[PDB]
Amino acid sequence: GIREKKAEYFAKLREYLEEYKSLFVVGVDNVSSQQMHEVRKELRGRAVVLMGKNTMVRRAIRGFLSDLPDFEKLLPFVKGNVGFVFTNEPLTEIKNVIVSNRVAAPARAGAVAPEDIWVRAVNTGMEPGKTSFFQALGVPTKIARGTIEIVSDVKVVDAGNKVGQSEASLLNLLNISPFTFGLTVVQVYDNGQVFPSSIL
Amino acid sequence: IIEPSLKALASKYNCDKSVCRKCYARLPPRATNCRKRKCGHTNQLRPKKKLK
Amino acid sequence: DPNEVKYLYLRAVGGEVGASAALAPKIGPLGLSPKKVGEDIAKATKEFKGIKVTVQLKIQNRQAAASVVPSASSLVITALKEPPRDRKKDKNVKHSGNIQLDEIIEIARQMRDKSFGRTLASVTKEILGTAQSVGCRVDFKNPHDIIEGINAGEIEIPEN
Amino acid sequence: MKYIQTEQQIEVPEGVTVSIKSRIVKVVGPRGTLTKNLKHIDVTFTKVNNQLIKVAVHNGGRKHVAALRTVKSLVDNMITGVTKGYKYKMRYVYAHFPINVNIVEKDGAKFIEVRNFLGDKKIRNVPVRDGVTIEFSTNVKDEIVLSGNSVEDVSQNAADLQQICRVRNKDIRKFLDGIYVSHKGFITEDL
RNA sequence: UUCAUCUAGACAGCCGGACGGUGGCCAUGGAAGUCGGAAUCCGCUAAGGAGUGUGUAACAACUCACCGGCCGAAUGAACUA
Ligand SMILES: [Mg+2]
Ligand SMILES: [Zn+2]
Repeated sequence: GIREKKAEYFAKLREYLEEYKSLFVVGVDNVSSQQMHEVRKELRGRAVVLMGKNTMVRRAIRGFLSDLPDFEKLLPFVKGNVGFVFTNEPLTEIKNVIVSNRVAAPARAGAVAPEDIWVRAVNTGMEPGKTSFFQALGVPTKIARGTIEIVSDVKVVDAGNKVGQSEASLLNLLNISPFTFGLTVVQVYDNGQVFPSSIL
Repeated sequence: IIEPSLKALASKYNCDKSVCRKCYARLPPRATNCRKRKCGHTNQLRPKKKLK
Repeated sequence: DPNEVKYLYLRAVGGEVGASAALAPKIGPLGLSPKKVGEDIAKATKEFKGIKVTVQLKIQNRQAAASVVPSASSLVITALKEPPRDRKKDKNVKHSGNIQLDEIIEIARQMRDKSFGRTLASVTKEILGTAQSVGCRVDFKNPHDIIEGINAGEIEIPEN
Repeated sequence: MKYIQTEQQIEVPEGVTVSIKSRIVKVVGPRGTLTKNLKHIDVTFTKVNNQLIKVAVHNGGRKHVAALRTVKSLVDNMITGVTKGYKYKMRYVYAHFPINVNIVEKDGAKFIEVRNFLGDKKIRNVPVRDGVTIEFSTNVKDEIVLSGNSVEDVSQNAADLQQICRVRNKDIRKFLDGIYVSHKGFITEDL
């Protein structure tokens, strides 16, 4: 049934191409089904979010480029877990609606941390024995009657640096949530010329 | 008492295993056949029983 | 801190003197007298006697605040409108009596706000699925038949 | 089925030289030189461009072409052992008795001495295979690290350390005491 | 041998999601996918079973079917002797 299903997907993708004038290439990495549910709910009527397997999308895009050749720039941008948010509305407000959902997880183990960790001086309150993370990573602190208290601000990891297991678990029990998870538009197709999302 | 990290490490070698029905051999957890020829390399395998 | 606010959605048979031996185990730790909760549950679900309906309980300052969760299934049952059942002895009550499209559609209207369904048609399809679970018939048609018809457009659900 | 030709590619980085006489492989890197006898395997090595070796089996059976890939993996292990090295980190797991593990000299033999395992009065001795370095890791509680060029020696000595500390006459699911490899990686980080 | 999957991207591998109506209905004292019987829908969907297993007093928390990310060429099952 792959023939009929993929053909249907190609057809609907075309229809989105014609009606919707512009597009939001989005980095949907680490976006829960529920998270996308509210995001699409917000985008109801306003825009639409279509999802496809990158290779399937690319094959369709070549085929559709056959007649609309304005998409070779789109060809590289279909990489990794990325959703085509089709839009016939103002890109600025579309970008806002995309940005909104940032459900923060504490130091998701392994994933590339997108934020510059500043562990502010705070009474941890967490149990003494678990100092192991602090002690292994240095992180000067003070064990006062079990309840350790971070003495000074420590940058264990940063943005763009995959959290090592140790610090990841450390901020996991420390309940600092840097891993704001929400679809992050990487590029935005604009009526014939894609531009990096940043501007919007 | 052993902390859960070390306990998982030790269970990885002691308990996260398989057992052959015919020859009681201790096999890798995801093994499909027994490695002993005396059982005919049977595929009659079970998970090694978990503690409590 | 009494200011602590804690939500306690629990599905329970309505309008009757609910199981203390089920409700106390939860409120107890929070410092909450079982009886008062019991009055709140019974009064709030009075209409739903013999109708197992979810009821949220807000808790703050060692008090309760009942609010009968408009659960789609229980709303469906109330639409079936069965007078208080002798659930104690009337076990296996096959509550599949018929309902005109009116009530199901209105329930779908009630539930659309949270539901993600882009059309009142879709939300009605959801509630009809709930009725399928119930066994409840809709106007001498299987609720799946109604769902398919609505998809076809023949049962045009008014969008508002 | 006797595949006509099966081939595998061995990538040679910049700082290593591979000299292959008949089936004796001598790999030289920054960390040292390893040598392996592979005369038991009947394969053909051929240099392509001094950064690529091709190892091939002609008209070989199923087992023969399996052992071809085994040889490729062994030479790759040699090259990564002379480039990055190998480190196996073992943690000591104990419920009641801390396991007293240290390095002792007996006639200049470099034995890893184990005492108090399950409270045992026996002294367990693990020889150190030549080329394997032992360091006891600070900032991690009860962790011993075995490092070296040769993965065979490093992992084998770690395996002897693990095997000598097996529990007898007890439910091994409950009596989880022992010395277990918690990490197996390379000495130089993230190369 | 037969049946399937595969450049419209196969199998395995590793990583992401794995929802909402809804604790679906009936029972149990408790049963919220997961002690039982029967119902397997609908929506949001790239996608998720009224659930494949671990688990709880029930929860929860995990895991999988399903779809996704990477690599890019063959692969899986049941059979026959
Ligand atoms: Mg005994
Ligand atoms: Zn066996």
